[PDB]
Amino acid sequence: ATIHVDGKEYEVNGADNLLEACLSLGLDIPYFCWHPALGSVGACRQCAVKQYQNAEDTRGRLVMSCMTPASDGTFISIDDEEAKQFRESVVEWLMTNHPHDCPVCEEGGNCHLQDMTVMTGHSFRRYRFTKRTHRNQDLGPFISHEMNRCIACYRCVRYYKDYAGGTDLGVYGAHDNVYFGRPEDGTLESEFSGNLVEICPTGVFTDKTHSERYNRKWDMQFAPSICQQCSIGCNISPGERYGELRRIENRYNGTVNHYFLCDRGRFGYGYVNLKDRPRQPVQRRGDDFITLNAEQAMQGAADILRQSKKVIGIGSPRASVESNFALRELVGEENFYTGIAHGEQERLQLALKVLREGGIYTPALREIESYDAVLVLGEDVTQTGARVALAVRQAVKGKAREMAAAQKVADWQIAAILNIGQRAKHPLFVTNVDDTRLDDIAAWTYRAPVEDQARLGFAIAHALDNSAPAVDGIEPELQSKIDVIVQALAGAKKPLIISGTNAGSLEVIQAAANVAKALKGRGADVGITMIARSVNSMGLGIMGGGSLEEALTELETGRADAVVVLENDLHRHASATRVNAALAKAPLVMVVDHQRTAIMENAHLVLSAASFAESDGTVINNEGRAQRFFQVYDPAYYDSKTVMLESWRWLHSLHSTLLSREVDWTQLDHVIDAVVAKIPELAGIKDAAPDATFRIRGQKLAREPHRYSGRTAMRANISVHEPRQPQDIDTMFTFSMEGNNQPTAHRSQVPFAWAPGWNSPQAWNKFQDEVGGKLRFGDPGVRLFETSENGLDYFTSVPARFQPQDGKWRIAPYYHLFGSDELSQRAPVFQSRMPQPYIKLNPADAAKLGVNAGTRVSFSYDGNTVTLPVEIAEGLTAGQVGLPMGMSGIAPVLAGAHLEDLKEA
Amino acid sequence: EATEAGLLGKNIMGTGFDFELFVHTGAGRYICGEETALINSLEGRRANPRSKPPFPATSGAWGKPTCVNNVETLCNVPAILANGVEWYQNISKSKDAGTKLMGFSGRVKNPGLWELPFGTTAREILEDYAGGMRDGLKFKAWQPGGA
Amino acid sequence: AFELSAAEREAIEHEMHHYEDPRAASIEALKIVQKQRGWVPDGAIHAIADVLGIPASDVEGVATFYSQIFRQPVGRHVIRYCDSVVCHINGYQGIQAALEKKLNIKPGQTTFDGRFTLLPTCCLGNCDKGPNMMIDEDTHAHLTPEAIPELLERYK
Ligand code: SF4
Ligand code: SF4
Ligand code: SF4
Ligand code: FES
Ligand code: FES
Ligand SMILES: [Ca+2]
Repeated sequence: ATIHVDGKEYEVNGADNLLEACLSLGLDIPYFCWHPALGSVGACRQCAVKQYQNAEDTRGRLVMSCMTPASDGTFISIDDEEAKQFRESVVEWLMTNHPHDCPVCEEGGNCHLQDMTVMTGHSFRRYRFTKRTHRNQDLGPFISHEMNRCIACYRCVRYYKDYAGGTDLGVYGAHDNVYFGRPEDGTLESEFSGNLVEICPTGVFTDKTHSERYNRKWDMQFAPSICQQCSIGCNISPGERYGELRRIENRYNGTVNHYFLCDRGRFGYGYVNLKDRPRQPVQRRGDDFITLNAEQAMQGAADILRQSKKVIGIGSPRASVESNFALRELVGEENFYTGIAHGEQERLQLALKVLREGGIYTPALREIESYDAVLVLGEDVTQTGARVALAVRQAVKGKAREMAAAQKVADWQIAAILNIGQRAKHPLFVTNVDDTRLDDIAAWTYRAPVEDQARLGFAIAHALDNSAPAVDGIEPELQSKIDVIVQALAGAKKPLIISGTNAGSLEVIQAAANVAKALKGRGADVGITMIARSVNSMGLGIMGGGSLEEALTELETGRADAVVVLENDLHRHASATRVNAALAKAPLVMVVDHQRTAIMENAHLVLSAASFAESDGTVINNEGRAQRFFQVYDPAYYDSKTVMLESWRWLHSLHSTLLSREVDWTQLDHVIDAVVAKIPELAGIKDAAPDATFRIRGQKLAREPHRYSGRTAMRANISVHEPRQPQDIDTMFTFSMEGNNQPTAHRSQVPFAWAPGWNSPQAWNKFQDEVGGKLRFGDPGVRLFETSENGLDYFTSVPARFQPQDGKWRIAPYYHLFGSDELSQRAPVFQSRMPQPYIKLNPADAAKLGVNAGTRVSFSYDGNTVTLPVEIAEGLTAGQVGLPMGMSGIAPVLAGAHLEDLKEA
Repeated sequence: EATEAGLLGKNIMGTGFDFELFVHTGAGRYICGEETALINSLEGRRANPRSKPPFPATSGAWGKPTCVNNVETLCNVPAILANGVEWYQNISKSKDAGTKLMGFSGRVKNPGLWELPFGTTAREILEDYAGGMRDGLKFKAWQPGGA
Repeated sequence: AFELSAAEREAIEHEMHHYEDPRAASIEALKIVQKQRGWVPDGAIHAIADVLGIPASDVEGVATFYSQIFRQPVGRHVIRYCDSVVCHINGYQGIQAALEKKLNIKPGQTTFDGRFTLLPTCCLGNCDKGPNMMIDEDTHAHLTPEAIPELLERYK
């Protein structure tokens, strides 16, 4: 297609509309109601251009560029005087009722409405009458509501309802009293409600957690990082000010998480700002806790570790690849233990074997949206891998997309698409121990124990391919529903099988692998997704090591007299009594961590590690993508006595002091080279980001914007002498604005989006090759493994049906987006959002116990009696008891275990 | 009455055509008269109009093909099919075929509605049918087709 | 606080039978609840949503979009005087002044006895007989300001 804008010829995509085609060319057209992920609706009337019939036409006609196709031989003008006057008039109409709020508005300096007001050149007010005002609502702890600032662009309702699937946000009212909010006060119920703060072009929906400690966008220090709160690896831009992590912005990655995060990743960052974190090395001597600097901490630790006979190291899936590798090098390969339990490790290694040996392509998160049928087995995706659930919602709406494409309706005309595809949708079959948040769009939901979910998967695989092992004892009605699933999956051009390790069942993963193999054998373009538990679960699985039970065995038998625990609380993966006994028996415990955990009371030495905000490293996605996170700020810039080093730096210098009695604060690139030299299946992590010598025409990449303020006053209360700018030897980023952040710079790591004239999140348009596409020079991150040439064999270990045995209670895992992740549930704003700990019971089991809804029952696990109030779960099955995983006292390792002595307290 | 007389419902007049007719009472918005907003209000939604194309003929009520016509058009149809094309074309010597309900309202002698052929001048409507302005009133303006 | 009666639910389901989509009976369900109770209370929104299987925000958006679906409590009789251009020419201002003098309320308000709620409605479609008023179901045309203190006294 060829378009002519203002007499200049451009070659565009004819399937695009004119607004996105012209924004992809670098032309500036103001817009409000259009979003690249939401489509065109033509509400705000801001994007007007002048379209001419042909080259020899001068009159023309004002058209909405978002609603106009970029067809071949199109003639438009943006800088036409009539078009400019109309766009300025639209801005003026929006300005008539807008409140005088910019100094006390959290959107200021980050506001799309401010940018478009300046861009149209409207700065003179001639409206003299009153302004309409609105009451605000309480939307919960995360989103602050300020309805006066609304321009009625309908982006919030289109995102929250049509895109995200939420039900409790809407538009109410009429002519000019349109109200965007909830029907009543209350917490917004969607797991993706936090994206409203970037979807809303004004300051109606604002980050309340940021608003408590507000600072402007130009005052932030940003870095490109990876969210640490689950395994999806969404790209984030954490920004800090005055030594504390202030905000998490979405960092655009066209391959992973393009515009959206979930609320856990957006709002669970508050554990970084906790005041009980270790900020200096501490050695316990007697009852005293002597504070050390880095040098003498390394010397004393090296002396005690040299005096010991065997040293073991316990890693964590929280820690990065470099940190776990450094611990593995310090203690030796045979003495290194993954910090997760044996069953967790077995399920994780099986998921890895399916991903990198099953011969079936594992999609990226953006690619999930293009699949034609989804089967989810055992994985409560919305509570464990939430952005996969959002992508699955888009994949389900793909059927309405196809039906509208059959009637020659353009891809961006979203309202016509939703009108054609009324309630038709692609098949979704979810399986869980209870109801999920995907049940509203699921074609079928199977609520069953994990044995029965695995049996359903094996039966589906056998019905698709008779070479798969058969299942004996399927009821005829369940068989009919299985046949419905098989007809939906066999007719799909791109079926997608999603499972994961959060079900606590190996057989569920085996059944999902069998279904994916059966669909692969029929010629389908099948994909398989595995949801792991933690940010670097897949990296820890690739690195390998013994289980936590083997490490505790070594500590309890006395074969190991020194243990180094890296970023692991050890109570989420084993019983707390056994961990406490093993750590009390060991004469040397050294905890390298950034959070105050319960095992530090047994620790002889505590090394104050850095969090993701204060460290660099590599983490491995649930799809096997290696991604770097870069340090946001120097922790010692404000508090000079803070000794908070990276975990790989601590462990590498400790290894160097153990060998040659000299400390060695290494560089990140050296550790990455060591990883790719010693572990060949982690060799892809070298290409995740360029090394520290990378430059854009000789200069580094800036962490903070050009207008960063307070350079000679922010530390002036400590000392009037401005300190040295902190030097970053690990990465290509600088701790200053003396660097490059151009949208046209040849790089993939973008710390934050800013363009002149574009201060809002809409500045990401300048950083993309096409708007809503990829980044201009490729998205960051690299897949570690390719699709295998040959797949696996069928798993023949079909489990038996679940049998409720008296006295025992199978623990059904219930996951929560706010509470199940360890560090995020340590964040203070999650405590208001955290549900009360309820033990979930079947009505029949509660009637057998005599227990009603709300009475407190006591149950003993590992000889420890704990008491919880009862919530009746109708979707649960008899003989199972539902427990909230990862909460206070309930470890996620309890999933699949049995329970004893359940009685009323 | 038309249902109990066999004119509506299943197998009308023995042809085999099934047609069911419903009456949907609105809840009072002027924008509901706009045909795409009418379709939105029929679907139980807020009566925002829809952008065209696509027109309701291809994707209308609940995505199905839908045709929206005024009361007077559908009242013109039965006489057309009961008398013929040439009768409907031979009642007015104008480019607009057929008759139309026209009438003057507001401070006139006889406000009301009369069926007149197209091409009738407004002055003769006001003076003959409406009777002209009332006593002691001077005509200064008029609107031909509503607000 | 709110519970739909059996007759209300039966009427709502009967209206749901008339449409391809159960969402399309939202306006009729709101009008049924309003007819039975004078107005649509706050719990009725979630009750209608639960019966129809649509979100409560959709029901609330429908109820607040349409001016005839009352969302605040009203009086026993709703006076709806016409406001549009033809009744402006025919002198609806005298009728509005007579109503405000007789009832001592501004438009949009309810009398202290809870008897009348005064509302300026749109054009009533009776322009050749203006000015027009619509009390609860009855349209009164050819209004004069002297006939209001007789017209309002047969609606007890
Ligand atoms: S929303 Fe934007 S324009 Fe409105 S007060 Fe806030 S910063 Fe100013
Ligand atoms: S609240 Fe924000 S996103 Fe929603 S219509 Fe108003 S300005 Fe647009
Ligand atoms: S889906 Fe996972 S990785 Fe993405 S924002 Fe949420 S917690 Fe973070
Ligand atoms: S962006 Fe085109 S009208 Fe809103
Ligand atoms: S203008 Fe009042 S009835 Fe039409
Ligand atoms: Ca660093």
